[PDB]
Amino acid sequence: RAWDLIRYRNFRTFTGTERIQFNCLAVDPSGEVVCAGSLDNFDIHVWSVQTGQLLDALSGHEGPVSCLSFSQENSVLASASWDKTIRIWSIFGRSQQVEPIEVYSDVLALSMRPDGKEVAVSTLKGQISIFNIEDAKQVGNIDCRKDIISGRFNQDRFTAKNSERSKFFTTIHYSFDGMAIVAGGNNNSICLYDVPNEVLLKRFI
Amino acid sequence: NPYGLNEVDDFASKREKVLLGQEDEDEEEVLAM
Amino acid sequence: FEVVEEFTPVVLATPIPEEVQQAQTEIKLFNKWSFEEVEVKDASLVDYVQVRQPIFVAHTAGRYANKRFRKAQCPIIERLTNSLMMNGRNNGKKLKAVRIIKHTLDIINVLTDQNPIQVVVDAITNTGPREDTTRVRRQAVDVSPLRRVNQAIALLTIGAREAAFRNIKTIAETLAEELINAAKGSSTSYAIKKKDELERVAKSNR
Amino acid sequence: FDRTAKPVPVITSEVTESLEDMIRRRIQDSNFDDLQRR
Amino acid sequence: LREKAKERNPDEYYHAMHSSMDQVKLLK
Amino acid sequence: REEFNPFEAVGKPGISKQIGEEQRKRA
Amino acid sequence: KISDLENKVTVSAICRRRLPVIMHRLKMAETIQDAVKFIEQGHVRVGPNLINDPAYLVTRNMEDYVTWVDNSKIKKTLLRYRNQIDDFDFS
Amino acid sequence: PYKIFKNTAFIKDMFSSAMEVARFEGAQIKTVSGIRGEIKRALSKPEGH
Amino acid sequence: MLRRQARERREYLYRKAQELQDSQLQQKQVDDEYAATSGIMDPRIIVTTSRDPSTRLSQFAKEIKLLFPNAVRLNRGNYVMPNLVDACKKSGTTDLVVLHEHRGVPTSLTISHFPHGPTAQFSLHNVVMRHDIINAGNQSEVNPHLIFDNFTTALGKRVVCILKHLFNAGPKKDSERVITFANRGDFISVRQHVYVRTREGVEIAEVGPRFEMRLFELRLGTLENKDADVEWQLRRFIRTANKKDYL
Amino acid sequence: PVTLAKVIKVLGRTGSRGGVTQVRVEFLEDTSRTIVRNVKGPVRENDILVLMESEREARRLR
Amino acid sequence: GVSVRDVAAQDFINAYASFLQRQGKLEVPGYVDIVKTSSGNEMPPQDAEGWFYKRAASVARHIYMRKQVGVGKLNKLYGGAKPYKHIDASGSINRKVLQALEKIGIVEISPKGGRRISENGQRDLDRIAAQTLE
Amino acid sequence: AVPSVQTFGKKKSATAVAHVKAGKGLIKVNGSPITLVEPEILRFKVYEPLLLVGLDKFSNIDIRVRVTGGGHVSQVYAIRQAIAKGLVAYHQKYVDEQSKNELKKAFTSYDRTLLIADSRRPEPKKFG
Amino acid sequence: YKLDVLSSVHFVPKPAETPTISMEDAQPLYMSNASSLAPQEI
RNA sequence: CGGAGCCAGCGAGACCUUGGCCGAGAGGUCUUGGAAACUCCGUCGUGCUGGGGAUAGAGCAUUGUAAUUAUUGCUCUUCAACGAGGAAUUCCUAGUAAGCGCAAGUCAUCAGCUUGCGUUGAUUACGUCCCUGCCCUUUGUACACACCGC
Ligand SMILES: [Mg+2]
Ligand SMILES: [Mg+2]
Repeated sequence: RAWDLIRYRNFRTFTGTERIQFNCLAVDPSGEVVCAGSLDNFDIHVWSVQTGQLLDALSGHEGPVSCLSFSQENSVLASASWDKTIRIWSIFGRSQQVEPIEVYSDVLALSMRPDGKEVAVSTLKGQISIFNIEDAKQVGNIDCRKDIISGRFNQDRFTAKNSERSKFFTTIHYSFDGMAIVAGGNNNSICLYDVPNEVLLKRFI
Repeated sequence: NPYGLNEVDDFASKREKVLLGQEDEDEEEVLAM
Repeated sequence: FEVVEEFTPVVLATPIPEEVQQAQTEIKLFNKWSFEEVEVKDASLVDYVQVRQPIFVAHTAGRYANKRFRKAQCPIIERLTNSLMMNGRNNGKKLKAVRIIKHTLDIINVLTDQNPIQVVVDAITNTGPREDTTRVRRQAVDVSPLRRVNQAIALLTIGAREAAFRNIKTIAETLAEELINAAKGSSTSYAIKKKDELERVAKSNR
Repeated sequence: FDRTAKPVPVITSEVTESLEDMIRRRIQDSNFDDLQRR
Repeated sequence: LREKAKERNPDEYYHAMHSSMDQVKLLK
Repeated sequence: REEFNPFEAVGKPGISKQIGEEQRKRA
Repeated sequence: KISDLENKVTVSAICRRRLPVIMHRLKMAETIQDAVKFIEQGHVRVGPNLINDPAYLVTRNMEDYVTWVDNSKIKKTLLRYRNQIDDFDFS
Repeated sequence: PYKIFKNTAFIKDMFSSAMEVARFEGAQIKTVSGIRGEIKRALSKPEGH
Repeated sequence: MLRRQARERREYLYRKAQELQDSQLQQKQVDDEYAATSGIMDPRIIVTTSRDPSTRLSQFAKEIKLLFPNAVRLNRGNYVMPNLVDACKKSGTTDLVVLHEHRGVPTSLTISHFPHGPTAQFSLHNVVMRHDIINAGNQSEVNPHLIFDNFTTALGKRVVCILKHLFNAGPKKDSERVITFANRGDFISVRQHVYVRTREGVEIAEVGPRFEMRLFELRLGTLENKDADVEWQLRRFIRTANKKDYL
Repeated sequence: PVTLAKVIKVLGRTGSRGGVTQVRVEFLEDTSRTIVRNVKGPVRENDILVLMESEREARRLR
Repeated sequence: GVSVRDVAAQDFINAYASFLQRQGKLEVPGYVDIVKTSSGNEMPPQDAEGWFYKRAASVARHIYMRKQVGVGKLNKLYGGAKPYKHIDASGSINRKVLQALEKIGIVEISPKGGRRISENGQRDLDRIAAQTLE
Repeated sequence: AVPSVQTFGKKKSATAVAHVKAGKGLIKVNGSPITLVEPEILRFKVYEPLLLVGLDKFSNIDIRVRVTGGGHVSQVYAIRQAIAKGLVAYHQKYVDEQSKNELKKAFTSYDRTLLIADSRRPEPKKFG
Repeated sequence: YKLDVLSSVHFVPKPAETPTISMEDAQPLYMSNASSLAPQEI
């Protein structure tokens, strides 16, 4: 649904052919294309904001799509999935190109650097990996498993140290300077890392 | 299957079955003479 | 002031040649040619003639055909080697291209004491046509740096190949002579002649 | 002797003429077996 | 046997996974 | 009707087997 | 259809969605009791989530992603049996 | 038969030349066992096969 | 991931079996594979060939591409059938068409419908390519009108449904291009004409290519699966083979 | 002497001939002064062209 | 601890071929100057003097790699392409080479057929392998 | 038990299995020294990991690599991938985590295909 | 709710004259319904 | 051209074979069980030349079959057309073009042909509607904003 926050009205509703459950969303910088992803379809649906019609379905992910984001400047679309891969879509233009980059593990979260030149992904192995979008190569990595604080649940029959329930971050975001990432997940910690130095700035309970 | 099988699994199992339907010894003598 | 990261002399159960324990210090092409001093003389060709990442051998199995300008990031020696395998009978045989390039670099060092990689870079810089024609008659236009690099590699390799196609000269020695002449800028090289002809035709129709 | 299988047909002018008569009648009546939007 | 080879779950787990010529026979 | 059906623009020789078949029918 | 829900819906149908029951059908566990012990011990994940509640009912979309947790000593045993245990994955 | 590839087999001694085979291509045939077959094509080498 | 495909095959085979019983009970609509998207989503078609095609098969593959409005030609160099099918599923392709030849003569044509089938195999006869016409000109690529003639048996309805959905839904009423599939004793004649409505009838001009196709196999699965259940197969050695008709 | 000019804009919908692109370039010597040129190869912003003549102004080549 | 595996294949074969020629005890058949080593070849070996000894060194190294070897395996091993046939090498030369080596004691009749690397021969090969390093 | 790890490297049909255990710097491929790996013109490829991180890290380990399948080039790439992954895994399991991170950073900065499998899965570039 | 609890990874809370107060409103109080209409609508 | 080094993946309805001995080879005889391309070192050297192997002669053998019949291989000698292809023309964007071998003939088609399998692996473009051709629109109808206005 599109909401006009000057007049506080839902002026348009977008839906698939078969009632797909959407988990993630991305909007073009021009505000003319909106994209959504699902845990059950593996295809990224694209609509026209002005018309509300399905343009087409970006296909290529083998696993459910976890997260989407347009570059605020370059207007490229990055999608990551439990397929252990990230795909960069050049949907605008006379020709469509896709660039898949492999990752060691399922991708849970994704963030576009405000410059639009790099993308960070958080994986299930507890890693934050930074890739250069134009060259499609990794430029940095951060470990996060040791920094994360997770408590033993009262129902647990295994210790917290041995526990692996949530030692990854399900959400990450760049600072608008581009030098920091704030991360959180299904745990009792919000970790703030410094991207260029790949060190933890601070941890919040 | 302690709790049974669903309809698709029952169809699958039936299909597979049809295709499927389609101390002297212990010892040994050595150094014979 | 000193920094020491190793307190024990390293001898491995598997013997390794000494030249390799020299290679660990710096990456050199074929463990014989350094990229440290190589510079592209022409400013425009910088960012399209990549010599900043050293490589031991041309074979890299890289992905450069995916996106429009990835070829700019490919090492220039590897682009030369790839251009070296054509005319059908040589399609797909890249080890021979690598060996021929190795022999050519040895020849270039032998004739001229200057660094052969620098000779290759200077030849590619000199033999890039800066202005061309398009069929309207003809009309003169400028040429993109990537097109200059592509045409330079194509002209050098094609001239070398045609020179030794039916001659006692081998592919390696004729490639060395072509590169040396192009670096000198002498008209002897076929590529320099073609570049001058293209620019003259364009100037006529300017 | 007998043959095991149907012979491959031969496209003679009469076969064409009869076929194009079927096509022309179908276009005349606008009788097309073509998919339609649901 | 070809489907069983095809649709095999790699996560399947079983506890069993944890576990003179005359003279040679005579010696063994 | 005859000009606009090249298969019986003109087709290359050998595409049609009408001449052979009609001879067999006469025989 | 609505009519079939009168008779199709049965307790056995719901019991079949039970995580230990799904695990047994997947051959991950030899017996339902074995599956419950593994779930309690934290060796089982449904998607990116570790599930330690044997009472959890698996939806059809998530059925494909029930697997062993990466560092489980069990999953090491499976790979070791095949001689396919790759230490770079830490599993 | 002298060469058998599952359903395909090469047959000899029925015909003396490939020109006789051409007349009977597509003919019905059978074995003494009753397996039915067809004359597909004449082998150029040797004659009659 | 293989797990989802393994599950969906069991559901697909179960659905076809059930649909067969309901049909037989009715004996005493659009097929389940096409039912979801029939008239909703236009097809995405890939036309490929066997490995190392001759120049003629490539020319014929280009002509089959122009027959279908939403078809794209792909080079098959070194591609493996599991990878070719898996790549097509990833890319949203709906139907895959593979062509075979013998010394530059098209011999066979197989159609596989994604994600789960069916796979239909034809044999090509009397193929006359538009390259065999001099000064032919360029085709018209509008959504054509379809004619399916003399398809009566349930298998004939199955064949029509498979071929019908290779085209887009809803051609314009005044579209001047018509593609005809005429069944004549199980030999489907395929012609392509452009017509002009005259003041006393209709005049048609043939575009090409010409060929006859005869179905000889139809399986419940994609072309990669050689173990797929056979929905229908053509018996050649039965004693009524030389006169029996099926479509 | 030959001048160097960096591309700042790839002009679109110019009606140019196939294979030719119309671009706007700024001279390195004088960053402000700009000229419109016709280029032949694949061109993008921020790349430098060697102009043999700096006085000619590009005209559409159809 | 030096082994034939520690040495480059050609370097060992060149060194051990020279040793056999220098040793002079290897029996060489009279026809070595008239044969091609394979009917797929067009010419005899150019190194007429020492190609046989080099064959012996090459064969002896293969015995060390693989414990049991026979003439049939050597024929395919030294065979090559000629449609094509992939004809196997000449059986006469390989049989003579195997018979000549075991006169020196380098190899000997393996049980269940074939030739084994003799323990005296194994030290002899390892001796020359250490020579190449040193 | 002696500490050890084992890893796999792949390239097309070529598969290399590396065993990295505590030792004295004995690096072998198919039972022979890595210095004998052929073709010689691509030998430095298998040297690339060793030279990037230094021979200093190998002085305390023994690596045994067994390669099967594929061709000469693909086997070279499988060998280098397996060696790099084996070194990283060994430093993870039996050495500190900081050294593992440094190794990953160096290998990734030089050539990511040393660590992540390079599979050119078919892609219908033409949408449609 | 009952089915959600069984198939939910995380906790699921149980769902919940005189003039009545509306605690939650679809628009700001200062905003008027007239200002919610476009000129084309009027 | 001569040596030497070596790396695949498809494939299972007596005949296969590991091994010994003869023969230069082709191929014989006596017994057991049921890949090329490519890389290294050498010879040759711009000469229709150590490129090419058609035609022809002489021999050594295999296979049936009953003939001095062909069949299929091997050895030597003989040593041609062919010097990169006219007017025109077909195709083609990444594991792609092209090179290389191997296997199976699994109801149509295919028999040195059909299909599959792996090995080696690029140049160029990935922009434009300027030309050609094929289409679409010229009642916004389209839910806010903005833009547009027969
Ligand atoms: Mg090809
Ligand atoms: Mg073919």
